[PDB]
Amino acid sequence: HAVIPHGKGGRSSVSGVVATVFGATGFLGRYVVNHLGRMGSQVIIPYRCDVYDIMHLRLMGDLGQLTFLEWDARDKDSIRKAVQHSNVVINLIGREWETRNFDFEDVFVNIPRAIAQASKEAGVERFIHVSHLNASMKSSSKSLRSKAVGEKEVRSVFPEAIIIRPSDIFGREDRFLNHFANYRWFLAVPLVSLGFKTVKQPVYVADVSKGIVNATKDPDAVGKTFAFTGPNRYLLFHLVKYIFGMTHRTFIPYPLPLFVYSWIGKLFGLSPFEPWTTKDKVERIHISDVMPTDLPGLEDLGVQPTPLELKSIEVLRRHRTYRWLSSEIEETKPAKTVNY
Amino acid sequence: ITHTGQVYDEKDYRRVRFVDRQKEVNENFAIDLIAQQPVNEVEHRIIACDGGGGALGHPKVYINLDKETKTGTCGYCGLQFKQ
Amino acid sequence: TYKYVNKKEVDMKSATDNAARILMWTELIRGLGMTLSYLFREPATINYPFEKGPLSPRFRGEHALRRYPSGEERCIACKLCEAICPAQAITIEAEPRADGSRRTTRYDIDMTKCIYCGFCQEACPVDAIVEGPNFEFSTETHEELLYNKEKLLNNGDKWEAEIAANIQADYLYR
Amino acid sequence: VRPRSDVTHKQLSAFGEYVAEILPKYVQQVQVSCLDELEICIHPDGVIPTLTFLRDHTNAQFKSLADLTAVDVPTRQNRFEIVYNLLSLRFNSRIRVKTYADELTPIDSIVSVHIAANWYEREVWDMFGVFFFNHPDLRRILTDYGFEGHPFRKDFPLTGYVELRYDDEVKRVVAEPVELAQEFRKFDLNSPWEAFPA
Amino acid sequence: TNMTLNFGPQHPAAHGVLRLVLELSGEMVRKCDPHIGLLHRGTEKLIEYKTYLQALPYFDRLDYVSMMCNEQAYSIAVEKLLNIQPPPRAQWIRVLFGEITRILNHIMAVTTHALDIGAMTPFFWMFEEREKMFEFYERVSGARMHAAYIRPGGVHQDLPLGLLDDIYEFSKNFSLRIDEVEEMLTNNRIWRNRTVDIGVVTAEDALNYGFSGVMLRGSGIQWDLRKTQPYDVYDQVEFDVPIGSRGDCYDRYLCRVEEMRQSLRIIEQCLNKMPPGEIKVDDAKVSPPKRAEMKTSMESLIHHFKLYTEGYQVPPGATYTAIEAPKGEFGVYLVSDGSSRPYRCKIKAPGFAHLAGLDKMSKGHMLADVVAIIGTQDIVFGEIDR
Amino acid sequence: VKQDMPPPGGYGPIDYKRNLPRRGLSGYSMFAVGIGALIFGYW
Amino acid sequence: MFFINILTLLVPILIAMAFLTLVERKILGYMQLRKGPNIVGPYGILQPFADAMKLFMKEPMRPLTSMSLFIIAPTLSLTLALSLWVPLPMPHPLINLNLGILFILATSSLSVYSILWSGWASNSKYSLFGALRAVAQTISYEVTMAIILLSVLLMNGSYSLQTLITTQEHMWLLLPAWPMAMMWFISTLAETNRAPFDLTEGESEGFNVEYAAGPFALFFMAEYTNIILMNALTTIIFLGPLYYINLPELYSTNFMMEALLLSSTFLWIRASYPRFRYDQLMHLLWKNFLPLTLALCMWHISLPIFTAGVPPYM
Amino acid sequence: RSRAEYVVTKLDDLINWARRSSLWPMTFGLACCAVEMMHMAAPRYDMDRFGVVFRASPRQADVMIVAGTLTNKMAPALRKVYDQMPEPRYVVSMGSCANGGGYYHYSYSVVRGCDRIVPVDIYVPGCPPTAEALLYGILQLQRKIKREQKLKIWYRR
Ligand SMILES: CCCCCCCCCCCCCCCCCC(=O)OC[C@H](COP(=O)(O)OCCN)OC(=O)CCCCCCCCCCCCCCCCC
Ligand SMILES: NC(=O)C1=CN([C@@H]2O[C@H](COP(=O)(O)OP(=O)(O)OC[C@H]3O[C@@H](n4cnc5c(N)ncnc54)[C@H](OP(=O)(O)O)[C@@H]3O)[C@@H](O)[C@H]2O)C=CC1
Ligand SMILES: COC1=C(OC)C(=O)C(CC=C(C)C)=C(C)C1=O
Ligand code: SF4
Ligand code: SF4
Ligand SMILES: [Zn+2]
Repeated sequence: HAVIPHGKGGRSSVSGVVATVFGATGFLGRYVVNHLGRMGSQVIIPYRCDVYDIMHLRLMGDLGQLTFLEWDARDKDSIRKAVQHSNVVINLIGREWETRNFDFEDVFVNIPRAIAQASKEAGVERFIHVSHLNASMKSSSKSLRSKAVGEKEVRSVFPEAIIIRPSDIFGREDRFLNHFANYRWFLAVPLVSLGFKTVKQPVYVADVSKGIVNATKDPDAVGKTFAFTGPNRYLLFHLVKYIFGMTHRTFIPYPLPLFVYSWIGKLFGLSPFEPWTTKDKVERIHISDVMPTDLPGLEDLGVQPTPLELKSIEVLRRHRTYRWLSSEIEETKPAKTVNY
Repeated sequence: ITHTGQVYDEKDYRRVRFVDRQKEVNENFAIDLIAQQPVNEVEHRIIACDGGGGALGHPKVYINLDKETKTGTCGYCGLQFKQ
Repeated sequence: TYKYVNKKEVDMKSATDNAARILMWTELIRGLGMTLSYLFREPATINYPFEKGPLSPRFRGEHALRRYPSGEERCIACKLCEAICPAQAITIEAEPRADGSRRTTRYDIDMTKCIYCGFCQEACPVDAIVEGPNFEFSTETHEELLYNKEKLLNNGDKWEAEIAANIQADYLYR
Repeated sequence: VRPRSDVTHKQLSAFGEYVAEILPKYVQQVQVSCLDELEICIHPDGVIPTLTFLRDHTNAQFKSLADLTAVDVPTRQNRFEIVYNLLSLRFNSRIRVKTYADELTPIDSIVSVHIAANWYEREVWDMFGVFFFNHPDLRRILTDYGFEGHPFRKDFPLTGYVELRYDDEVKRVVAEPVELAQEFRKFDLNSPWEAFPA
Repeated sequence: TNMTLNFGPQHPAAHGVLRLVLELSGEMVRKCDPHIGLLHRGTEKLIEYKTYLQALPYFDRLDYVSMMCNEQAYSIAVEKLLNIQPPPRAQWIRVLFGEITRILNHIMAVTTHALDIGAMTPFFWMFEEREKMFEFYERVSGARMHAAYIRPGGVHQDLPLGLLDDIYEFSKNFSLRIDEVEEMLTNNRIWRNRTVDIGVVTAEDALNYGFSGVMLRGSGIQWDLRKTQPYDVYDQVEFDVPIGSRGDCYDRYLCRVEEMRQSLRIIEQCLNKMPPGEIKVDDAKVSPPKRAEMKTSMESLIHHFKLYTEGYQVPPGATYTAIEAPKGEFGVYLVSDGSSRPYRCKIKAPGFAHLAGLDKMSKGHMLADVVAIIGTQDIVFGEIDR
Repeated sequence: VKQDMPPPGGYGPIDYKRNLPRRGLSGYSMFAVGIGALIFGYW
Repeated sequence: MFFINILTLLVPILIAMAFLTLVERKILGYMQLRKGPNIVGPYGILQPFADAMKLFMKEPMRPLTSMSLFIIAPTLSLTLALSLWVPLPMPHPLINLNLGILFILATSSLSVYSILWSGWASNSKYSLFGALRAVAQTISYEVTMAIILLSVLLMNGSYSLQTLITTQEHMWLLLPAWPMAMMWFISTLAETNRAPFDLTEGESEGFNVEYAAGPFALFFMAEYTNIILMNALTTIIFLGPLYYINLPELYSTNFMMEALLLSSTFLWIRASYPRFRYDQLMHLLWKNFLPLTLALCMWHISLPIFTAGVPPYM
Repeated sequence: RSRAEYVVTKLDDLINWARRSSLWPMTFGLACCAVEMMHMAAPRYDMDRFGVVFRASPRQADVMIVAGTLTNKMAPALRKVYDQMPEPRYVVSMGSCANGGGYYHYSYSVVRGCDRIVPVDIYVPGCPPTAEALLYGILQLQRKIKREQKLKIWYRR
């Protein structure tokens, strides 16, 4: 079972990767389908969002490259038919909020384990599972701790299943960068420990995507637990200010106990419509980035990471005011890099 | 499957397009329809075949039903004629 | 022969006439009368789903492949329908069917490429490809618009009764 | 058979000599086609002079320029064949003055003689690449702002080399080398049998 | 740059693709540099790769308001190169549908002009009449617009049995419909203002910038290629060119309403005097054989097969043939090698010249004036962009 | 076999001329009725 | 009670405001040989409610612009227009104001800002150019609009709109002062930016350019309510509906009839006329109308005195 | 009934009815298929009757009908205007010249389809797609909207 790769390399060409991608509608997802579609791969995008929302993905895929299937996580049958004819399964299923009838363990662990079990039954050549970076079963945030439980299980449902483990991602439409920039509405921008001792290493979304895609088309990655990290680390302080810097909005980093702040996250979490901050988020944000000790990701998988400052201008431009939108990054001052 | 037999194997990718959808195939497969057509008996050595209806048929050809060994078949209608 | 579209005394009667035209907007009132008049005319619109705008037999509409009454598809793959298509829409590849006859393995009209010229209707010697009456075949996805032999043959079977009536009405003219 | 009126064939022929004598310089091969049409052919340097004489001569007033075009015969050393078609409202007649220009040997501009040519000359530069000196403002009229290559040249691929699609990653329209999903089927149509010229 | 703004391509004003960059000192236009090619599609290069009969459908699309009149120009051109001329009935047909098409264009130009000005009821009044005309096209060609009916050797198929009668009922009444528009716009106390003395073009300047259309006729120059150089049987009819004086948006308008009137005079005649006969040349060499003949006679099949698959095989030569399309002089310069597919086919578009004049017409004019002048040139971006 | 042609004797005649009617109250008469209205109103 | 009397006088007008768009999209239709909207609901009655819901649901995109001079502008437009119905004297008014017409003139004048604020807020060229011209003709027309009223008042005796019901107990103020009615009607057409005088936000898309969904709707609602209010002011000041003290509703019944017909008239004007040029529009007011109005203003200070008809104050 | 799922469906329907009854289109009017749309707006086939307004600017437009060839120069604009419309927006491609490439598919200046520049919801076929056909296409967009169930997915998400 395979498809000889013919063509010159662009759209309307063939690469031979038929791939179910269950959580494509996501920020990372959007990018994964982009490269897969650019390369000419056959992409099956399972969806449970309404057809109007899935429209953005149609255009990057060539005619007949993208197939959309109706799928429900609780219904095992839907996952069954999606992977029927795929040979690569990529799992990007996660939500930082715990919704009323999908709890954190269910989205991070139960849904992937069933999905991986299905492709072992189907006979998919490889499964790529994505879990957050620095994730341990006894870690601070449940999301991370659970995700850690998950990477284990899926190994037993699907052995030698690649497990890329990305850091918080930097990209347009990302949270890491937009969240902080959107603190503008808040007059003061709380920062636990005044934004210190939580050094963070962002990674451009595309780098992550390209990396993921390259995995699909490379035999070197099996059972590998890569870690796409980034080109430079940062104390949360510079990051926050830098953001506000490009956004050209004042910065008032205010110390507030994480204790009390976990409570603020609880407050937004209470909100019915997509809480903006999450108790589980808060912890994550002040959860220090772990030093790379796992399998090298970017570069190792073939893409050289892209510095944050380089593309930050595009992500934070909309956050900016009426004036200062023509302000460009090089007249602006890039913040210092703290490896710690 | 279809008139030609276009079919996708299990390992065959490019069969997903039908997942949760339907394929276009034909009942009344023509391959067998003229075979179902009776052999037009004739008296003359040669016969015409307007296709039926003149202008609304095929360019008229004259078939040589000269050998009972073979029922002439107008290359256009696939109609066998029995001398 | 030519004509001057706009090629051109002052009397109280005249002036008073002209001044009244400017002062009490006499010509403007004339224009209002015309629109009030139609307000009273019967509207020309048709209930679109219930009543349909009339199309006579030559309307080109949607492509279909016909079959002989016996049931053998008319096309014999001469492939000049492909030759004369202006847009390169029709793609035909053929091979001798086991019967020994000549038939098209694949006949694909790309309707998005097709500009509905109706020359294919013209060119076919057996008149296998015809411009069918239906114009309502709008589709949610681009792929549905690309049509293979099975869709066109199915289109032909569905509309054969009207296609036959339409060709019956217009063949003397052609 | 078309309703030829020899009355014309002669009168236009006679004018063709008239012009040939009036401008012995710059004018060669003046011929009246079998279609009752005259086609003075001029050396490229005679662009300004021959037109002006036709625009402003009592016995030949050719006030409006119907068209300026450039056939491209790749075989011909001078690739382009700039053709100017002109109309006489007063004499109810039309004439064709055609010159030859190579790719990098520019022709003079006649925007002075007829301002109609301001646009057509820009059209000829954009499509064929001939350049017109003394043109007020030469600039692409029909092709895209960043288009590279002159399209109507016989040596330019129909489909071209670039096509556009929207890319999400970059959230902006982006050229890519053309990749076509059904190449233009190049039917060979010439028949190996000629027609004995009448 | 006088707050230079670019007139919108999507703008309801314009025909959809006019990016008119205009530097405007407040509400006064200092300079208009129209941009073109928003609808360039390659029509001239594509034709070189197609046979004569498969390039006929391109001409309908060049300026599709005037669907057929454009075909007649290619027809005539291909007929000249072959030295073949269409049969008598076909000629009258082409003049019949040639004129019907002129009305269709003028109903488009006058009513669309008003919609940009702000009068919206004339468009709905006359689009119903248009609709009725389209139906003629459909019942003659098969397509509402983009017919492909006028082919290089005559018409494709004789008129249906009954069309002439209906092209009468309509013609018998259409006048009143033009009359109505009039009672709404010709003398409106306000139409005149926005149109009168806007975009005046001198006579000498109109010839110089190659206007060649109503635009010339509106300035008082008397030139109708249909009377000066008769094509088809427009010679056998009798009509009056509507010349204008004090050429300005209002005067030319009046001219377009008058040719709508004169075309009804030409249509009447064509119905009164159309001859019994054939509608396509009898030379199977140029015109495709009748389907009864190709299905019973060998020479006819061979001629049908070769004509559809290969082509006319026009003798080598070149011609510039111009008709009087509703917009103005539409001409095809068709250079042709002995091959069945053309070598060049520059389409002269009445419109490439007219737009150019926008600059010399709209000087020291307000934003609203520019909208009025694009209307008085009947710019269809298909012909300009080709 | 029949060919759609003009009816025998030709069709009837069509109008090719504007029939717009110059109908209006004369100006003096128009002003007088109006001025009379104001005079009555003022009184 | 008074609260109930605020629902009535508001809702009823809002519901009627919705039915005007419908009677606009049908009267324009039949004039143009088309049925107009009849498929949604019965005879299109549910049509106004339908797009209201579509408009509010669609995203109110805030341009990459002010965020207040953007949201203040539609609120001001709806607030002033609905507010000006407060003092209108149908039968007897809700809040009778001794200087009532000055209230109506002042409240109208304030709406010109909303146009100015929306145009500055959008921060795109089409909006600013449109707003500057729009503000210009609105206040230009205000100058003749005000003088035309001052002529009226001097023959009414007071600024209170309630007095005209007693002034017009024998004859409409159209008979006298018809020359100004016309000039009040044309000015009412300009101030509601309706057709003959609707250059802003024309086919050239001014202060709705950047306005979509909810903001679009509020001005929108405002314009149409105004369309009615100004017509209603014509139906009190110049066409005086018959008033019988014993039965107050025949006043409102005829007020209903005259207001609907004059509201129908500007609908009919729109379809019938092309739009005037920007300067053509100001040429009318400053050259054609202002000299007529100022002179007829003096005639209305003289008619009272020498005809010994000075109106009774109160 | 009160079980929320039912309540939700009904609400959604109302929302769908409002958007589906009043669709305000905008016509880029590229090429000619624009003439066949002006016919829809015209009296035989009144678009307004259905709730479709004759004209609308991009800010207030629910559906964009791309009529005509989307040439490479106009391709950046189309997008801009698509990107300048509200959150509930839709695109009805009209014409073989915009469904795919049409007679001008192999040209160097024509984008082979608008669905390469704007996501397309209903493709209306025909070189001059008949006005009735557009009307059929606009009506199928109305059935597409009717089926959309945005709040029920919210509730079940
Ligand atoms: C003792 C006696 C003392 C008193 C003496 C009185 C003498 C008689 C009265 C004299 C004045 C009568 C006319 C007053 C109003 C008209 C004023 C006027 O001149 O109109 C301006 C304009 C002129 O037109 P135009 O050609 O642009 O200008 C030419 C000159 N430059 O005209 C226009 O442009 C009009 C544009 C109108 C657009 C909308 C038209 C709507 C028409 C239908 C509604 C008509 C009014 C209905 C009123 C209903 C009741 C309120
Ligand atoms: N961006 C981040 O913060 C980072 C994320 N990651 C990991 O990468 C993955 C993708 O990230 P990102 O794209 O930001 O995540 P998103 O929040 O964009 O969601 C990803 C996808 O998961 C789907 N999904 C969520 N819940 C369910 C459910 N109950 N049933 C079915 N599908 C569901 C969503 O579909 P729909 O919304 O249509 O239901 C969405 O398309 C995540 O799983 C995360 O663990 C790693 C590092 C950083
Ligand atoms: C033909 O050119 C065009 C216009 O101007 C003439 C339009 O206004 C419009 C806009 C018309 C409608 C149906 C809103 C279109 C579609 C167009 O392409
Ligand atoms: S022409 Fe008619 S028969 Fe010959 S191939 Fe095309 S369709 Fe089949
Ligand atoms: S599709 Fe046919 S009609 Fe629509 S634009 Fe392309 S050519 Fe003109
Ligand atoms: Zn046969």
